[PDB]
Amino acid sequence: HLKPFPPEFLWGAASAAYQVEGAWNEDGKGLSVWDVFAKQPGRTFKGTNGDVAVDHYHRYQEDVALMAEMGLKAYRFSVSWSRVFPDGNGAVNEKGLDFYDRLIEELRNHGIEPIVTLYHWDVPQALMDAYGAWESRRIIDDFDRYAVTLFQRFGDRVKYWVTLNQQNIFISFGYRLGLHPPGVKDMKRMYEANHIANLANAKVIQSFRHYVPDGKIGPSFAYSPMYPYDSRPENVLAFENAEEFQNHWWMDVYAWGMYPQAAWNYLESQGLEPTVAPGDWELLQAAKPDFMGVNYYQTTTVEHNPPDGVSSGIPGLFKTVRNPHVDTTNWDWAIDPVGLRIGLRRIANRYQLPILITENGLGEFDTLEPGDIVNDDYRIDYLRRHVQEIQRAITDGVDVLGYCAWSFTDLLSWLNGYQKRYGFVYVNRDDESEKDLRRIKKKSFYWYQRVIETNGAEL
Amino acid sequence: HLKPFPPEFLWGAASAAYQVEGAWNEDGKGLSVWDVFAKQPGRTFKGTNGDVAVDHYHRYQEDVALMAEMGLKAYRFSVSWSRVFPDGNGAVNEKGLDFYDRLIEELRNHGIEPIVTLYHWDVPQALMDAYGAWESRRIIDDFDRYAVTLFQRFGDRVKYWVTLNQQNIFISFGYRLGLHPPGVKDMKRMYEANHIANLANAKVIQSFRHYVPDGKIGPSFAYSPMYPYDSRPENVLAFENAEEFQNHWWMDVYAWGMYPQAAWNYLESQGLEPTVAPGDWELLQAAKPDFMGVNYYQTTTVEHNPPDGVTSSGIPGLFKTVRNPHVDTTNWDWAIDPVGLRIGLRRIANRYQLPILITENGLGEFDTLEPGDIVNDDYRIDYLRRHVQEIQRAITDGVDVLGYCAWSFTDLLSWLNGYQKRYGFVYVNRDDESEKDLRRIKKKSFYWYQRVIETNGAEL
Repeated sequence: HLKPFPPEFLWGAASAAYQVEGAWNEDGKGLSVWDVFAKQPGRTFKGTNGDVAVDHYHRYQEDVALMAEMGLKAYRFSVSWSRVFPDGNGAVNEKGLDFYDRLIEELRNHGIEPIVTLYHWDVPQALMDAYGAWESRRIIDDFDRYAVTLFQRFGDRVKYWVTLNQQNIFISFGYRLGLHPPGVKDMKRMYEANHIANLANAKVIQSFRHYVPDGKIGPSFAYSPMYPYDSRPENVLAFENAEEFQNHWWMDVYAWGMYPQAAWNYLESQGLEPTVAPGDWELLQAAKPDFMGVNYYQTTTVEHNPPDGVSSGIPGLFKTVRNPHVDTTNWDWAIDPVGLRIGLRRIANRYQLPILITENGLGEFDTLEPGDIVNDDYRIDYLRRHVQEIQRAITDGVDVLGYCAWSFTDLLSWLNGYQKRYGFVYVNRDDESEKDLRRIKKKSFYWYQRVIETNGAEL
Repeated sequence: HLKPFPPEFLWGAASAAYQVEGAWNEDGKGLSVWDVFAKQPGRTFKGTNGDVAVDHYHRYQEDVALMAEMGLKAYRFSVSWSRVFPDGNGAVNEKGLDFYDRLIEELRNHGIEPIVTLYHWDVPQALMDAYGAWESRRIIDDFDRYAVTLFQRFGDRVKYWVTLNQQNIFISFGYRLGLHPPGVKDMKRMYEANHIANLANAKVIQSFRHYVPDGKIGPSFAYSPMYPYDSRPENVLAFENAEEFQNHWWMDVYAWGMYPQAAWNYLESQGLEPTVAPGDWELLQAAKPDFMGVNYYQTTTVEHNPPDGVTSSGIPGLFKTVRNPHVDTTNWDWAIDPVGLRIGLRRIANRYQLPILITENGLGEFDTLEPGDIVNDDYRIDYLRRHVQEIQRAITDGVDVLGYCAWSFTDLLSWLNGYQKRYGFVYVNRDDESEKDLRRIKKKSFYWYQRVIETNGAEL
């Protein structure tokens, strides 16, 4: 017998501020690191950027009406720090807070639970300019002051809060790969910034207990569960390495306040472990979250990687390998819904934490057919499979608090423009112009509306 | 570059009381469940039993002098509860205790660390008769009284202690498979006995913190790390279920005081979960060990198993075993997987952050005695070497490995299969038909190990 979805299950959808809002210089908003980075020649496809995006800042009432038509139970969005504190620290911008107050009131007037994400990659450029943003301990108290302001203004109306969204991505892409701001390729700097973001996460959860005593808070991790390629002992060992280095390095700090030892000793052998200060362990261990957020798209399969080896990986630790036993998307991402169940089981088995699935979805090149019809059965199929696996995980005993499909409307991607679309709601624009920004319900919109209405009772 | 073994690494060797001592009815020793069970005709190969075994009770001085010749840093042995409390509870038998005293003094006179194992499967028969031994909560205080006795007598001289050795084996072989005493095949009974053994373990660890404040204690788990067959999602899920059900079901209780929840829910759905009394979780949670003991022989590979499903064993809908084509086998078609030991060590440190004492690892094989008292067992050298090499790699990776006890120091009696499959560094001249002269003969592997210890593992 499958257990049903629980009666207050948060059937959601999600977005991120830079990806949706526009209004990049309006109402006293300050520059974020992404306003500046995306304007560097050549960094984004066809120079696309978040100046306008899908103009949710101006069109939020129409978008919340679509959410109410769908009957969403929750909408997860992120707050743009630069709207609230244009310079990151210093004077609060009341017009910025008032946008989010208006958005929260519009949600709540339609019965939709806001899920507020503190941070989605958009630290104010002034903090970068002053002290290098996440590479300074200065950001711990600046971030905390920003979070506390939000908690004080919104904590009576928002129960569910996400702190750092996909820290592993903004830190790795920003400091190891150089693909995101600040465009650094230096693993030593990566691991120091990562440590400071860990401390900032723990500081804000501690502050949350003072200001939002009935609320629920947690980080959200971009989780690709690792698989060994096969039962070759060296491949299993590669999996142990990979899961610990890629996944436990973040989630064990979130859940337990401790880095895992093998990965720590590997980094220490390379001169890459972060600088620890007095009080750091105590802080990290004291700030227990209410849930683990999970952003999930796919699993990763790994095999042995010798010390002169690579596919991506770490010599002597693991390399990636294509999994012959899963379907692939048109971008060569795995489609692995059973992998979601595995990841959920791993989190519950390791940390005994409830899970909020903060992001999961399918990106594809959607065609707008005559009569403003988008037939995205491929998206319904992906979503369906994943939601069925969630139910299996709940039946196994995992506490899943909700599921936020990525995304509600189509939105701007960070580096690749607009054409690989993720929304329930098509936005008429493309990489060359904003067109009219009209909202058009896709077939998937109506599919999810029926999943919600029936609490997943079948799909 | 590999790290060296730590300077005080406990290079050890091990035995179990029923397997080695003999003296089954001497000095007021009471019957254990194994004394009775092994005398059931048909139960053991050639009717072999522990009445004499390799007669270590009488020959302990000789055996310890061989240990000292080898340079053993530690000797792990078990205490026979029926020697110390012949009826399980009731009067202490001083003559029983004095054997262990004498053994411990022999070891300490030769600079060898005793590692005392409280329990190796030999509960007194009187407790079985009285109240069904491990199926009654009465055993929790009886075992604790016994443990405390030992802690009081030997705590000043024994730093390292193991509680229950291979609980997962005596509980599953005794109550699921019916292979060991009490010969039961009943999963519901298995899980209840298991729960009581968990409580017993936790109670003695609490007692230890009082009596032996500078000592180190832990349970020892017979650990077969699970692997998925391949990267098919369903087979990785089968691995998740198997690791949890076979391994975390014990080690999470030992390390965290908590059963894992998916496995608990599965058992509850089948009416198999144990009875929990008020106080049980608090006791379980408040008895953290200093180390995890590991008995290691091989890994196990699993694959998906239909709800109408399973040579292969498993749980329908959860997992089934499959032969791993990527590991070697012994001449008994069991697996040889040294890297698997490194994996299991990594997993315990990764999950629990515990130091590990490897309490048992070794190779069983027929050995030929050649003229001039020569036994050339290069096969056993190869097997030990490969495992020791992988321990070094685990230590290099950051696992805290306290020591390594090869199984076994002398040849010994197997539970069900007589004497011919030998495990010792020291051959004992006897077989299934005769005690012969019981003489001790150093095998080639003796001298190999001697050299490993002399170089602290630098020369394998």
